[PDB]
Amino acid sequence: ALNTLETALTTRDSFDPFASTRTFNLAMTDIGEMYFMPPLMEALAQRAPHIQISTLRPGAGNLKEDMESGAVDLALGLLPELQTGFFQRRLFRHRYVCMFRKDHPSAKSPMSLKQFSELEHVGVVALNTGHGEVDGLLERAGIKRRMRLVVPHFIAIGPILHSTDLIATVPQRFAVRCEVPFGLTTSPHPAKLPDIAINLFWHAKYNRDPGNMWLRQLFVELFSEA
Amino acid sequence: TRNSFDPFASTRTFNLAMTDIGEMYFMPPLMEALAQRAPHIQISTLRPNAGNLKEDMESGAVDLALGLLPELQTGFFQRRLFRHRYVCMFRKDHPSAKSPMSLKQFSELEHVGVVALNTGHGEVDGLLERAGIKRRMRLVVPHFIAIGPILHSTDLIATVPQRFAVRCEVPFGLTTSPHPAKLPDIAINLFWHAKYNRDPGNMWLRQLFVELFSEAHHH
Repeated sequence: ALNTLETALTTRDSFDPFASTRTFNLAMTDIGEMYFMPPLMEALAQRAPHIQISTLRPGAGNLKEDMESGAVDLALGLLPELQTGFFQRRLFRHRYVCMFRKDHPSAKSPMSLKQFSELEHVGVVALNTGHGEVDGLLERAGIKRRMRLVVPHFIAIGPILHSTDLIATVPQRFAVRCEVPFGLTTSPHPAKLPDIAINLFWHAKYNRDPGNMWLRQLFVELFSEA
Repeated sequence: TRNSFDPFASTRTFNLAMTDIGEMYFMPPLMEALAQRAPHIQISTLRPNAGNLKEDMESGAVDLALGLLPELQTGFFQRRLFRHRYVCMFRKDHPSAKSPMSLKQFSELEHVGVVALNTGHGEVDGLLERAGIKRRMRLVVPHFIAIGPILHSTDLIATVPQRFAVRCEVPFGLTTSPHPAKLPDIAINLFWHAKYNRDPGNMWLRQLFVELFSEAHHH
């Protein structure tokens, strides 16, 4: 409360996007990095050519603490622990989808729940993320899956689906970075999987820092569906 | 179960430690081979900096590990699979980047760096610094997942293991040059605990790894 009256009465560091050499530190998941970073860096080349960006996974250590000190400027995803002293803004919802190689010998779009349960799958654990909940969701619905392979993260999924008959359950924004590169198609998901809201977060201490505001607005401009 | 092994009917789950580059390189052709040769086994993987690897290999929770992994000494057998070289990578229609790239151009273009902490690839940054090669580090990420898409959409360049380049080159429309710096090659080995040296199932998986990936016999 009383650090909002001190941190508003302070003079603000100027921000000129053509001249800034500031480094902005951003927390995001592996899917975030793959979704956000290509179009963000494309935009920054034309708009703020001398700033630097570095990212990190929230799943390291004390994101909250590091956001309060200014060590991390912004965070993206579903980050339930960030509540008191944090603003937030919803960018979009992840819709889950089934993915497999273009010329899979039996897989169809749209895919019935029956065929989903007949086929063999790769799964991704994605510990402590929204996507980490997909496994429990399907199990609790009594939807049987032959789990031929399980991996902890998303990196190998495109190449694995390319060169096997496995199928995967995947956020649709992941699918879009993979369909063409890896010769893959998608189907609407046959199960009842709920969406995952992806939010942009920042600490209150930087609510009026012009650099921080400038970067947030660019995220909203490029990524907001809302 | 234990004292002999039949690939074609086994239902066993094998648990494999691998980095993100390893997972991307090893898993597609491994799974392709397993579909024909052992269609009912299951595979699960994890990263070596997860859990406690030395301890989990002793207990049999982790069957095999792949990588440089210099801490697996007493108690552990190892076998060389290949060395890979660092290359430099960029989109095929980059306005100016060429192969083979000069050090001058390397130090003039803009880079995406990969931290790859607690990994052999984590030494890159320091190695370049100490030899006085300058880089404008425009983006730094902790791991390799977004590199292909990032290079496709920008004029950035990256220093990347060559086995990464072979998975990304064609899917993302990228080119690779030999790397102008003198970065050391990184050895990639297959590791197993002594207690499982003579376990039939483990032995069979190991032989498959050697068959698909070992490069001893062509130089």
